[PDB]
Amino acid sequence: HGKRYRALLEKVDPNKIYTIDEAAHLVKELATAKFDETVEVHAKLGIDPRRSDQNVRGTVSLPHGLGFRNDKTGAIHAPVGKASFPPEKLADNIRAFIRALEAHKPEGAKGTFLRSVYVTTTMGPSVRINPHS
RNA sequence: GUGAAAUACCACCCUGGCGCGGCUGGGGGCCUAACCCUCGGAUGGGGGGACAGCGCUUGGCGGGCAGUUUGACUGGGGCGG
Ligand SMILES: [Mg+2]
Ligand SMILES: [Mg+2]
Ligand SMILES: [Mg+2]
Ligand SMILES: [Mg+2]
Ligand SMILES: [Mg+2]
Ligand SMILES: [Mg+2]
Ligand SMILES: [Mg+2]
Ligand SMILES: [Mg+2]
Ligand SMILES: [Mg+2]
Ligand SMILES: [Mg+2]
Ligand SMILES: [Mg+2]
Ligand SMILES: [Mg+2]
Ligand SMILES: [Mg+2]
Ligand SMILES: [Mg+2]
Ligand SMILES: [Mg+2]
Repeated sequence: HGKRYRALLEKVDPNKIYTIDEAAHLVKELATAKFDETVEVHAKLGIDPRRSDQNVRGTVSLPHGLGFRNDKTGAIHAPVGKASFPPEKLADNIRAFIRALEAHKPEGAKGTFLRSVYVTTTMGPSVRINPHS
């Protein structure tokens, strides 16, 4: 990685677990990218893909616009928009989509459903952050 | 573009791997100081040595011992039924 990214992860704690208002404004500083950032915030899952009775999908439209499914390995995939909308239009949206997403949990899903969440970019670094609060 | 998956900087993951560290389980070697043996002598020497022995605990072999069980009918009883 470049010094774009060498100055990047010197300013973030994957070490310290963080909350989601804490981590909402840290998204637009850590992209040293040219261009074009669509933000991706990712979560590992508490479910088993090896049974498709527990499989998940659909298409919903987020509140302010562009600007979900499980793989066979069982993690989360979806873009929430363009970098676009500023830090507190993110925190506004940051509790929005997942509380819409959680609704789809199958019954035979064993254990804590959101295993972790790292706010990141299509271009950028990893902070340990909580979907919780 | 004839394979359906796209060959970007990123994450979140799969799979084996190595690395570091955290909680760690298992082996091996040496040591002596507990513990054990010993020494005309000993607050010491020599030998064994964290084994062995002993406590609590686990599962097992276990007539060497112990307590008992080992039915009724029945032309006696058993055998047979
Ligand atoms: Mg030795
Ligand atoms: Mg000795
Ligand atoms: Mg010695
Ligand atoms: Mg001695
Ligand atoms: Mg000695
Ligand atoms: Mg012992
Ligand atoms: Mg007897
Ligand atoms: Mg017996
Ligand atoms: Mg009696
Ligand atoms: Mg009789
Ligand atoms: Mg008779
Ligand atoms: Mg008779
Ligand atoms: Mg008779
Ligand atoms: Mg008889
Ligand atoms: Mg008989």
